[PDB]
Amino acid sequence: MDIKYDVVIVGSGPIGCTYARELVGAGYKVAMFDIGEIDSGLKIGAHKKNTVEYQKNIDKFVNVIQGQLMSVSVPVNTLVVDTLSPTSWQASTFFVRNGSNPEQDPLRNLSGQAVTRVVGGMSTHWTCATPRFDREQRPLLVKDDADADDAEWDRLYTKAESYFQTGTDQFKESIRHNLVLNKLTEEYKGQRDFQQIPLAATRRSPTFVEWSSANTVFDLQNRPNTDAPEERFNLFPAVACERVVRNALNSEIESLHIHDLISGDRFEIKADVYVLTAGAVHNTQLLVNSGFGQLGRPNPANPPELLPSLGSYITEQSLVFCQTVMSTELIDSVKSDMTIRGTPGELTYSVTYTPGASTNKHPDWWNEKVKNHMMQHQEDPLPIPFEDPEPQVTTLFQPSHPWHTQIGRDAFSYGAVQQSIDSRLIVDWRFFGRTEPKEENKLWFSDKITDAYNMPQPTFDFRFPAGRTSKEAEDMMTDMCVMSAKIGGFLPGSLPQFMEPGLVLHLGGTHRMGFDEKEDNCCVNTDSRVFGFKNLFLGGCGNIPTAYGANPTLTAMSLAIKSCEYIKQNFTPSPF
Amino acid sequence: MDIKYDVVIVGSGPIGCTYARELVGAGYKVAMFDIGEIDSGLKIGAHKKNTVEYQKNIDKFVNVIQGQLMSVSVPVNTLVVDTLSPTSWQASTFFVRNGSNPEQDPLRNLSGQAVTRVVGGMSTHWTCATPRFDREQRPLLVKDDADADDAEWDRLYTKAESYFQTGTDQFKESIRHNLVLNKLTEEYKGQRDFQQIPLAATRRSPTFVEWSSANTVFDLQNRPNTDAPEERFNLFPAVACERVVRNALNSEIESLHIHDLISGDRFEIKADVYVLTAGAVHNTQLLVNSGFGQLGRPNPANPPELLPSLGSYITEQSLVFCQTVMSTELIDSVKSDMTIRGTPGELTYSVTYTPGASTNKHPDWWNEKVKNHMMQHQEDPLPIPFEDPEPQVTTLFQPSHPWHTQIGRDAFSYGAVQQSIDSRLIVDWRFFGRTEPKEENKLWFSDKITDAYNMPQPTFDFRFPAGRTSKEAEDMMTDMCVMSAKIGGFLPGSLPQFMEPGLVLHLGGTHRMGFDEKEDNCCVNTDSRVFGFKNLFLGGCGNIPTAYGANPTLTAMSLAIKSCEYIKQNFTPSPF
Amino acid sequence: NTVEYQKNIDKFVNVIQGQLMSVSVPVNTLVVDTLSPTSWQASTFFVRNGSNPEQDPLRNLSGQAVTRVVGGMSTHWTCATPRFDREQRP
Amino acid sequence: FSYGAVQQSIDSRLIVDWRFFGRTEPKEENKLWFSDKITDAYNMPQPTFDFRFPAGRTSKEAEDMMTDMCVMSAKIGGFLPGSLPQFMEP
Ligand SMILES: *Cc1cc2c(cc1C)Nc1c([nH]c(=O)[nH]c1=O)N2C[C@H](O)[C@H](O)[C@H](O)COP(=O)(O)OP(=O)(O)OC[C@H]1O[C@@H](n2cnc3c(N)ncnc32)[C@H](O)[C@@H]1O
Ligand SMILES: *Cc1cc2c(cc1C)Nc1c([nH]c(=O)[nH]c1=O)N2C[C@H](O)[C@H](O)[C@H](O)COP(=O)(O)OP(=O)(O)OC[C@H]1O[C@@H](n2cnc3c(N)ncnc32)[C@H](O)[C@@H]1O
Ligand SMILES: *Cc1cc2c(cc1C)Nc1c([nH]c(=O)[nH]c1=O)N2C[C@H](O)[C@H](O)[C@H](O)COP(=O)(O)OP(=O)(O)OC[C@H]1O[C@@H](n2cnc3c(N)ncnc32)[C@H](O)[C@@H]1O
Ligand SMILES: OC[C@H]1O[C@@H](O)[C@H](O)[C@@H](F)[C@@H]1O
Ligand SMILES: OC[C@H]1O[C@@H](O)[C@H](O)[C@@H](F)[C@@H]1O
Repeated sequence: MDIKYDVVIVGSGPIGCTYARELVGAGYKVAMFDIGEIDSGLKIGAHKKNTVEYQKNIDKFVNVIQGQLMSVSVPVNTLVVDTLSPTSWQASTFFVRNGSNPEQDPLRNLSGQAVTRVVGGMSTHWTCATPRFDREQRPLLVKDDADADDAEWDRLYTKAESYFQTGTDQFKESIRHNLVLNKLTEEYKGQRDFQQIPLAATRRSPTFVEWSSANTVFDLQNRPNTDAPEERFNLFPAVACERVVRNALNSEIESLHIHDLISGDRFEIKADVYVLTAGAVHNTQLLVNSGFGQLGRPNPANPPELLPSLGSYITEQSLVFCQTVMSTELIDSVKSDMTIRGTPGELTYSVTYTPGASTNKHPDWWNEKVKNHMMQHQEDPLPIPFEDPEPQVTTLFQPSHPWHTQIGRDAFSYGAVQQSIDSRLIVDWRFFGRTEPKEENKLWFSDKITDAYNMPQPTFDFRFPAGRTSKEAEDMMTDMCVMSAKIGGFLPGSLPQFMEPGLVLHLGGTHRMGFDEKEDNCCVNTDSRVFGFKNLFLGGCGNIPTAYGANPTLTAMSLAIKSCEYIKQNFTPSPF
Repeated sequence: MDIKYDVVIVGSGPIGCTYARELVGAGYKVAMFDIGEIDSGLKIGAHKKNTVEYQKNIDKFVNVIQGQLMSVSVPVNTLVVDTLSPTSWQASTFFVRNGSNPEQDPLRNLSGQAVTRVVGGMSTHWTCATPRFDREQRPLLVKDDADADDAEWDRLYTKAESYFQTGTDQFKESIRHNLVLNKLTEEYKGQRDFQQIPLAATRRSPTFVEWSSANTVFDLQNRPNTDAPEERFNLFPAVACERVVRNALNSEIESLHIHDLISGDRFEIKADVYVLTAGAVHNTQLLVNSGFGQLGRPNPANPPELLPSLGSYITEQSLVFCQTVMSTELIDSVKSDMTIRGTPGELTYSVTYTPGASTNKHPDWWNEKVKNHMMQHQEDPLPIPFEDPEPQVTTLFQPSHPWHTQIGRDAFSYGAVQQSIDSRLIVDWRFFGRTEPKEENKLWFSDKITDAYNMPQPTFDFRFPAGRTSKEAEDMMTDMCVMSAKIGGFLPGSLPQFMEPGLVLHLGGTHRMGFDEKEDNCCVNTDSRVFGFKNLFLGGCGNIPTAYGANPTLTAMSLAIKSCEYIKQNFTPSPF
Repeated sequence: NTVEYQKNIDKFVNVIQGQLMSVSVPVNTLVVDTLSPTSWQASTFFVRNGSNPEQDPLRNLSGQAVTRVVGGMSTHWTCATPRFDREQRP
Repeated sequence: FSYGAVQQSIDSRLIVDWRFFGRTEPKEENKLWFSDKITDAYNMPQPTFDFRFPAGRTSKEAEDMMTDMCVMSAKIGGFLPGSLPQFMEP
């Protein structure tokens, strides 16, 4: 570890790796710090789902997710256990136990919100859905020129899509995918468009998908190295970043204070530029720990000196969920083009079809897979091949259906996985609603209570705003119930429900972007630069100030590409 | 990858790595293949619990375990779901579905048995308890001379313990550990002795333990390298070993058939010595796929050509579990030496002790920690410090209580982790019974059903033997009830129970060791060589032919060490 | 004492549960945070569904209950009638 | 008076219940009192408890009793999963 770098990035998720990729490639001496460790295989910060074992045992991956999602704010527990032995030590009060937060009102929380501390961040476990936001969900980069605004966003998105390797044909020859996609397309013909979820992923084989991650964006190997001899990069895992030091004039950051978790020692790191990409919650924590905003329960009677909007206007999406069991009619349609020569198991059994026949309801790639399945496996009563990938269908947010949708199978299952019903029959439904930014909705940090890293404990003051947010959320639920029924009935144990506020992990607006600090109620400008400070930048979903339904990561990445263009224009790399 | 090695080892668990450590050390050219991949970070095959984050959020680690335990044999599911929508597709039978094994009798299973496919094997997640077996539990390595047998075991264990870095001092200054240990010592005074569970681990810091693993035994780095420029070792991950090829006379192995899972390519690898350390289930799977023992449902009318005892006499331990909530008396005794005045939270409150007083119940370090906790956290009603490590207590197996005991906190929790009761109060109790080896208890492999790697599907025919094993399992239950009540009453949700057969993962005797193939009904000799074959060696818990209650891994290692002594005596390494 | 209850012994528990009314039920503080945003939800754990705001949940006899029928609890009891020995007896 | 769902996979002929009842020391501090403001379903003052099992002999005996039940019951059989040894609600 050196003492001085051109650039220092806090956090090694995909947004920090965006800044790494742009600035390391542009010749800056870059240091990156993460509080978590390299745990993930030889490809540093790669997707954990990319092993042969998780791709043969994809029901198990939920365990990896759960194992690295740690709850942000757990209210004091009031459950009554009144069947302890009389000899056992027993509480007189509901006192603060097990890491809980006494500042947290249980009824105004985002109880599902969680954070991940591993190199690569949450991109080590994510679903990889990278849709663009349309105008209605997206903040303005240009004022007073819609066409120019769209042009700027299209340029940033096309880059971001390239970094992530976003694509929309990786599931094109999945039977289950097309079964679902075709039925919904038909059902909403002239009303709604359905397509594959855009995915940051590259298919390698018919049974393997290489899912994208922070590693894809930047490979996180220290530099110079053989393949990049003139670049300069160091990653320092197990380093808790604690405070950015402000000059007295509140115009420049002078250092970053770090705590090495292995040695236990503390250090002051100097940079020309400081970039915080520690996620929506922890970027906010790090700033409040540094004198930005207001530490403690909000007190309107005392304006903070800096960033009064910090941690207000936070948004989290409502999420509805269910699973369906494929209708008999749809399953029968899978085998419609087949010729079935008699009784299964017995000599009188050929399964054939006519390639290219114009009476055929399905393509030839579909019939050949069904044929070979029905012939290699004549005990099995379903026409869906055993290896066939899950659907990945969406109809994107529009004004007449203002929610995002993901239809298929997500690795994050929410209950014990059922085993009685054949898995090929099961389709998940997740609808995601947008939340109006409101000043009263707040993430703040205690001035007494601390977390397991000794930083001020985060505390939420959150309710879904009345009015449109709440109206839409319920309309969204009914839409899921109506649409899902076209495919099949609900699976008992996965009936239509709202998920725990915040489980969806799409928290935005904790350090929101705008043109003007005061009139837009924001903390950073459209360069992601913190108002008043020359050399401090913030990256991630915390930047997004709008009400959005779709998954925010590609959009945060686009914003980070723009911020890097500013940094490149205003700071010069040190000589090599 | 070469065609030709001195030694090939199949499996990179800690037994594999014992063979590599000995043979790579002695100058042999070694290759190891593992079906799974590297994913413990830059330390290949290291313990996944060695992150600062896991050791701060101890509850979370069970997810990692559950993530990489895949059930060996799941019977066909016959759960009735009769609340499907009438439009959903439903079969009219309980057909073979979702990977289940139609060979498996649900009533004669080890349903909790499971395997792990990752470089470092189960040592990447284990508990690291490494006790010796006493004579009663241990196979003979020398007959008719008890002193020479004790001497050989002592030598081999001692060597095993240096490999794993086993110790009994890492929890010595935990208040909770000492509280439980002292009370148990006092209560059974001169009927039973208690001590710390011997653990393969080194404490780094008051709040961090470096848990040992395969990596501790052998770092798994390709050699030659700057640290070992004369050594020759290559690891090949993502390689499924499928068959060993026998010569016509069944006196030697001629090659190893493998399948590179990333590329799809198949190869036959040549070696002088072939070592199988694929685990108790998979070593057997591979032998049977190579024409040892018998494929398919056991048929005593058709004797096997080779190794007639392969897969019979299997043992797996009974396990009984509860948790307790610490007694008021025990908790009050934590502060026995303190003078407490005034009222918590007021400026008049104080807590003090008399250092060195010979009438103090506890040592100065105890009293200092309690004092600082009670003075700094006057809102907390417990005298135990917040990061006190957990208890790690055992009373080892003896003839008058012939079960192993582990008292404390295990990372493998079995239910939802409860939050109402302060974790500082909770003590886990696991007692492990020994199971008599019986011929009728079998692991066999289907001749038609294959597993997710297209190998013969494992199937169990198992029941705890009547007579001694059963009598002891139920006496062991009563023993856990009786001892645990000395410390406190049962935690609701964790009441005294037998765990699922095989959940404990101490399967033994699948390829058991003995002096004589016929008279001892076994598969390998005391050099772990397969009878008949000059150059084929098996390693692991599969070898242990006795009824044991203690954790087997250290014992299997000690056998691997002896095996390597035989290899050094009978094969010469190739010149560098 | 019906032929049906002594043929279906498992079912009589329902009769017992049906006439045991809880004596003191503390205010409920279970958190249900998966309601639709359009549903009415109050801001506190207010006194709801017949609960008793005087009751400390941690110093209760939560299982205690009463029966208001002619014959009282002798309409459902187990009928066990031991004598007390001296130690137990006033 | 069964306490949970009735299990149907184990033949009811095998199943034996165990209930052990401890004695509780009478203590002035254990009280049943009635609210001067809250009323029950029949317009009468709401009953409220302030109870804990007394430390000392009551509590020691109760734990000794739970242990005795684990010891005695094992002479007849192992525990039925779902009805493991437990204290019931006060
Ligand atoms: C967990 C989850 C998340 C997402 C999906 C599903 C699952 C189950 N699916 C997904 C999501 N995003 C979408 O756009 N599409 C989808 O299909 N998920 C969210 C996505 O995963 C995040 O939006 C994205 O990674 C966030 O990127 P980031 O801003 O770079 O933040 P990360 O949380 O990934 O990484 C931050 C990082 O910094 C570290 N850290 C935290 N505090 C410190 C301090 N104080 N010092 C140093 N380092 C710090 C963390 O350790 C972490 O790596
Ligand atoms: C999972 C677990 C295990 C243990 C404890 C707790 C938990 C939850 N605690 C524990 C253990 N044992 C102890 O003595 N002490 C305790 O405190 N656990 C058991 C222990 O972990 C095992 O006994 C030990 O690893 C076995 O060592 P091994 O014989 O080297 O076998 P592994 O299963 O670790 O590794 C074998 C290995 O080979 C691979 N494989 C499997 N099949 C193939 C084929 N066909 N080709 C190539 N490679 C193969 C695996 O992927 C694996 O790595
Ligand atoms: C419910 C139950 C009870 C017993 C056991 C099993 C179960 C599930 N088994 C048991 C019993 N006791 C035995 O010694 N051995 C066993 O094997 N149980 C308890 C027993 O049932 C009670 O001890 C007994 O009936 C008490 O008799 P009681 O003192 O006569 O009181 P009851 O509660 O039976 O009847 C009182 C009664 O008067 C009424 N009432 C209440 N308030 C008013 C007012 N304000 N005005 C007029 N009447 C009032 C009730 O309606 C009731 O009928
Ligand atoms: O809860 C899982 C969901 O998590 C969200 O964070 C993702 O963006 C979705 F893709 C995913 O379906
Ligand atoms: O199931 C957990 C148990 O697993 C067994 O494999 C271990 O040996 C114990 F150490 C551990 O407590």
